[PDB]
Amino acid sequence: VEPVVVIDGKGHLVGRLASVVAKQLLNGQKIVVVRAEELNISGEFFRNKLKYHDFLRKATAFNKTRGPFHFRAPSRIFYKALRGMVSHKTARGKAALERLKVFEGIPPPYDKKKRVVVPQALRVLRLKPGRKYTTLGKLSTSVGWKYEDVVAKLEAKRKVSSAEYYAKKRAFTKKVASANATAAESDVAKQLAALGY
Amino acid sequence: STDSIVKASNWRLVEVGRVVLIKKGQSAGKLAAIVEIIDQKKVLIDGPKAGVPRQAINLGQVVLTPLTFALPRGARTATVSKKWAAAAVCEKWAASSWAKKIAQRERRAALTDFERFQVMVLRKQKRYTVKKALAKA
Amino acid sequence: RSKRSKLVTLAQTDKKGRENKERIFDEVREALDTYRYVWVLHLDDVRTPVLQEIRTSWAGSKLIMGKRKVLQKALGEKREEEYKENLYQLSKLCSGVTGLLFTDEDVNTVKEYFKSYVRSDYSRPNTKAPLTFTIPEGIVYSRGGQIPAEEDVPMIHSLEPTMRNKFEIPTKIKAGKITIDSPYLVCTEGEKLDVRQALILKQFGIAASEFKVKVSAYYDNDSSTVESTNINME
Amino acid sequence: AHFKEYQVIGRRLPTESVPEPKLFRMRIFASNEVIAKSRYWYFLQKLHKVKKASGEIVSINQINEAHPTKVKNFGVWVRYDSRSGTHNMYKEIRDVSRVAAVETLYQDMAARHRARFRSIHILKVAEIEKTADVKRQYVKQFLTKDLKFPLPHRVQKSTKTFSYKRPSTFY
Amino acid sequence: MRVRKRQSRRTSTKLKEGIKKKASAHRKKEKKMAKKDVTWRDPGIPSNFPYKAKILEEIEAKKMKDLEEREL
Amino acid sequence: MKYIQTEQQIEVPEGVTVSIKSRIVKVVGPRGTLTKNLKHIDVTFTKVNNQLIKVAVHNGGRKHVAALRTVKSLVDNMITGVTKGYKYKMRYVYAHFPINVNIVEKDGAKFIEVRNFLGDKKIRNVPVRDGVTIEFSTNVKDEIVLSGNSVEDVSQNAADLQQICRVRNKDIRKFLDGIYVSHKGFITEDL
RNA sequence: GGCCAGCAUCAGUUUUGGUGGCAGGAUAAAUCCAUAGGAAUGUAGCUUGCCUCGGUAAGUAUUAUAGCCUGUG
RNA sequence: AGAACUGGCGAUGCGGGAUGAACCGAACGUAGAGUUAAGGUGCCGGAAUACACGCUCAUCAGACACCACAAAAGGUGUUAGUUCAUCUAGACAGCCGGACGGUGGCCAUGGAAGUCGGAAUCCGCUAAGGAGUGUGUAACAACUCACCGGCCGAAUGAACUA
RNA sequence: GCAGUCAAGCGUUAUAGCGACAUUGCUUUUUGAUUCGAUGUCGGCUCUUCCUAUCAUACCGAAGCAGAAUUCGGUAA
RNA sequence: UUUGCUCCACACAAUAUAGAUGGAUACGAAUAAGGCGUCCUUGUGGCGUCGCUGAACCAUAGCAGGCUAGCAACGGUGCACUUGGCGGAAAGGCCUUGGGUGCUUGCUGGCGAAUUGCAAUGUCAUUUUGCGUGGGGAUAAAUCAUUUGUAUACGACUUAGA
Ligand SMILES: [Mg+2]
Ligand SMILES: [Mg+2]
Ligand SMILES: [Mg+2]
Ligand SMILES: [Mg+2]
Ligand SMILES: [Mg+2]
Ligand SMILES: [Mg+2]
Repeated sequence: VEPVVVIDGKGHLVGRLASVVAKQLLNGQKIVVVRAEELNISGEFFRNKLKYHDFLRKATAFNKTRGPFHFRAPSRIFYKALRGMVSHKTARGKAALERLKVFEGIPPPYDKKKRVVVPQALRVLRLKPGRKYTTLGKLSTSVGWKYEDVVAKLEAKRKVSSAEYYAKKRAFTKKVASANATAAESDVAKQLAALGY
Repeated sequence: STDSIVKASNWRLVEVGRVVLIKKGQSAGKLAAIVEIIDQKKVLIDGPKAGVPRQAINLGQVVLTPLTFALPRGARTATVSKKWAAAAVCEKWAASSWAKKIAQRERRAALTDFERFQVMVLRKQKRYTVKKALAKA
Repeated sequence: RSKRSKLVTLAQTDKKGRENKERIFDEVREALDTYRYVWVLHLDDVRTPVLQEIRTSWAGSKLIMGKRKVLQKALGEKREEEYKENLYQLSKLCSGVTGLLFTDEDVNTVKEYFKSYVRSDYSRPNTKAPLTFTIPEGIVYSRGGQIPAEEDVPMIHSLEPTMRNKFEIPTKIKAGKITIDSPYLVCTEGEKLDVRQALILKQFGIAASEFKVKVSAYYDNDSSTVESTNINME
Repeated sequence: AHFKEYQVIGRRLPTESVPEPKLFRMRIFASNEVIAKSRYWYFLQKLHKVKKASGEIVSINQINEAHPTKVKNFGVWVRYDSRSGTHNMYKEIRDVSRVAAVETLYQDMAARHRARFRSIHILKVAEIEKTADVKRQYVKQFLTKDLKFPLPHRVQKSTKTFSYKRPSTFY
Repeated sequence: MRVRKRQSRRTSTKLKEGIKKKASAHRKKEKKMAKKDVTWRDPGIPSNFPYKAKILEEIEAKKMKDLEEREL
Repeated sequence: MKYIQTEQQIEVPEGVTVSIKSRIVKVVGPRGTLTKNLKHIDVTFTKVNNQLIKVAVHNGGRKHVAALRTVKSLVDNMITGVTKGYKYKMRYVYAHFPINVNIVEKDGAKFIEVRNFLGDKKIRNVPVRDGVTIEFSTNVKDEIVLSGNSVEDVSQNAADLQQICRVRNKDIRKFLDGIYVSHKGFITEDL
């Protein structure tokens, strides 16, 4: 029901997340995806690397600059997985794709916003325990992405700032809960409890 | 402090006497007792107090509760009812925050328009009192 | 799939079955009626020539070996299943490698023979060391210095991996001869010996321990009671 | 479908000077009475030399489970068609009803042996009266005294597309 | 790390129709050879069933009854 | 077969304390502390008393129970390492060129330096892993001793030292020079 | 009166809920009650072994301080 | 390949099989409403990321025509079966002990003793032990396994089928 | 290739008929001695790329591989 | 190129087109584990409690929200100033100080609504390269043509000239 839905991409399966997001964009929901470098693909790392190398094989023989373009970043890998599910050569498909933003890490202003998850695409809820899986950041680094360390350092700095913010918020929440718990005996509180609130 | 320490990781156990909450079907929202284990996925349940018939059910159709009591394996419906009454399972369930949450959900769903207006008014009064108390500390 | 595969050998001797145990059972129960004194003997780690020597010296009697459980079942485990009266004590006195000696010879003669009989034996693991052994420095000989080295043939070079790995003895090969840099003490007199030390002593051929047949007790046909002998039971 | 057990009693058509033909009874698992009568005539022609056009159906009666709320161990003896010939098979099913045990067996045949309803013959379903006569480990493991087991890694079903909290698999 | 060319799994219409024709010819030849060739043309009780003794007693009783049911 | 429950036992001697939380095992004994990360296997650790620890798999298959036995063996090896230690003896032999083995310090990193293997001018260097000690033997010719609490580290260091001196492009039936592990055992020799 | 609608009562076709009365089967089987037997994945009790002051290990005991199964009504 | 008969197509649009001469459904005035066929219901894409019981992990699985590659061949992958055997007078593994005597059997060999070879391949004593299953020696020695026993204590092995 | 042999199986209650792996004979006999009818499409120059079924270069495994050289094989374009 | 160009307040004016109509409401990590509270000997610590969905939480009454009279409290909240700190991943936002000025439905009152006629989105939200009022701020280059050859088919490039 949010005007913009911010999805934390960590722990999600790429195909199922791409399917649900493509349907949301076609229905007309604005979606931002963050932390694409923490996405997961089921199956082993060598298998997924082999599939990407087959994709790398694909190219136009007489002029490589016309051929399929092999974008290495995890956000672009996810974008390819979603563009394959959107009919992107039509005006409707282009308009649906223009309701989507994908980023590595969490840049501003989304670092101060609420981030949600998609349970039907979550790895711990979908995959059977013991099945191997692949991390998108490692796959992208193996196929040529060169910004994993920069993203890691920036994410660590963001995590420190967010931990300090959460500590202050938890102290305030404890104070509010203490102030609210001492008024549970009032007649107003009894009436609200009778009505269910 | 020269003793080994291992985390327990407590789980609800599928066993005879385990109290289950049925979440779908004809008897959704009621309590029953596990009388006998059939296999990894199916058990036998009996719910004589809430009107749940003695039946074989899939474990995915119920959710285990922390409550448990003493029950012989394969006990008939009358024995299950007697043991349920002796252990007083219903009161111990009603005292839990889970059942209070269920009751609150049902009460809020059953509220009317006038009652929602009264809830808003009472919330405003409580908000004024709570904010006044909180600003001092 | 994914199981261990059993090694296949083409030999001439096949395995025994229940019929052999049945034959031993029947022979024991016939000898119980045939003879008069039934002795229980302990013969652990006995050499077959020594056992055959005992059999030859006891001509006319019977010595029956086999599975201890089979012999006890033949004698009768309890009182309601015993072949003869008060035989359950003799049956439960069996332990380990048990031999049943059926005879008509005098009790005093049997005791005298089993107290005066002894043979040299290899030192066994978990037994007291009868001597102190140290392989001398230099070329290792087959006797390891027990006899003069000039008399002794040098140790064959093929045993060097066995001495280095199994026996854990630091050895080298110089011009096809097994050599050690310093004298190697293996066992000390009056000390419990393990499997490796027993193997080293057996390989060098030192036989200073003694084998004495142990006599637990015996049962008499006419008196129908068991008398404890307590012979070589130290 | 959901199997039901029927008894079908039939006979040859009575003829001149040969009256009162002998009655034959079969216990048939089927979803309905039309299928039950078809199976009865098929098996009667396969075993005896009786044809449907020469015989008649005297009675067909549904057989209910005597104690449907009692957990039981079942031994199921079946045979199936093959190019080599007819092969026996014995299975053990822990269930509270003969029809549900038969349904479990049919699903197991469809999953493992790639078999079909018309090719599978139910020869005998017998309750194992004594626990010592059960001889399959996957059934014997549930007959142990004071049996308890957890259900680790619980997956809950969400009715909404987006969740505002990271899920937990505790139980 | 040089990945080779993968074999296609896209169905070819001509191959599919040719397979249909080849299968029909194979079935006709199998029927002809089965009719033409010259070759000569009850597993009992499974051992794992518990009440084998009861089954054997019942079938022995049935045999003993049917021995005399036709004679007299 | 999907067994309902499969378990293994781990016996803890008196001087050893073992702490387990989310499959991060810490073992403390007289000789020091060891840590293991077992988050790649789904097992449940239970404590019944201060001398026994159970490890269990619920509703598992063949690979799962194999991993269960492997986990038990790894924890037993950690306990053995903290209570007795591990000690590998290696011998180096040569035909004509005396092999020279030394301990060197390259920015405080403790390398093992091998010179004159088959007369080579190349200097071979094997780093010493953290927690293992290297000592040239007494009254034994051409012997190295590697000791430590981690059997994996000690054995891997010995394997690296053995493999750094492979003979290349020669008949190994004739050329017998090399560094070979001669003995494996424990540091403590009370009995 | 021309344009566009809204509601009500009907008619034709159709879709989707709630609720009532009957009939058959083993005149459902069950649950439940009564009665008679039986065993163990053996409840109370008893014995001995030796265990953190009695919780257990193994023999006995078929309802006892739990219960279960089968037959009949 | 040669005969007999009957269907589909040419003259024919429509739904489905991604795409199509013979495949599945269905034959056609202009429209509205309802229900379906065949095929489908993660997204492209209208329609359950439905429910339920099992199987599978593929260093380019599979989602296929049911023909061929295909020897129903190979695999210490996995699951379910069938038929035979061993088993508390002791199951599979493991460790330890025994593993003998005539005898270094006869011929041959520079040498050949169970083990380079050629033919006999026996008897005794046994719980059991081959005129020897392999390593080894110039020959012996030594080890081993065939077999038996002691400790351990509950199931296990083999051959097939899917 | 033809003709035959054997038998792990398949088949049978009529030792009929199929039949994997093996194997024999002819082609082809012992002392390393001493060109025979393509009936209708071929080869170059320049220049690019691809396959691997690898000749060389890299790294490995085996072999009476002493060394040197070489043989067989694996990954590899 | 008939005072051109640019922001700061305030009047008139129009303006809000892949689709506002209460609020995109910020820990991290694990899931065969965690969140919160509390205590100590601060740890892989003890005790208590929670989940089983956001079906939440916060806001939400007044001519689309008027005009006035009080009671209680010293709280909440809007606007324009103002104090200081933080934020560079695309920071363009987060927190905070002090007065001012309003409102307050925390509670009690009094006046007004009608006729849009029985419904018809029945129009309610930032930005405005438009003008009028005005207080302030600053007074450039590029191209053609000429010219060089480190450049060049032509364009282009590289130089120089008040
Ligand atoms: Mg590049
Ligand atoms: Mg109507
Ligand atoms: Mg759709
Ligand atoms: Mg081919
Ligand atoms: Mg190749
Ligand atoms: Mg008003």
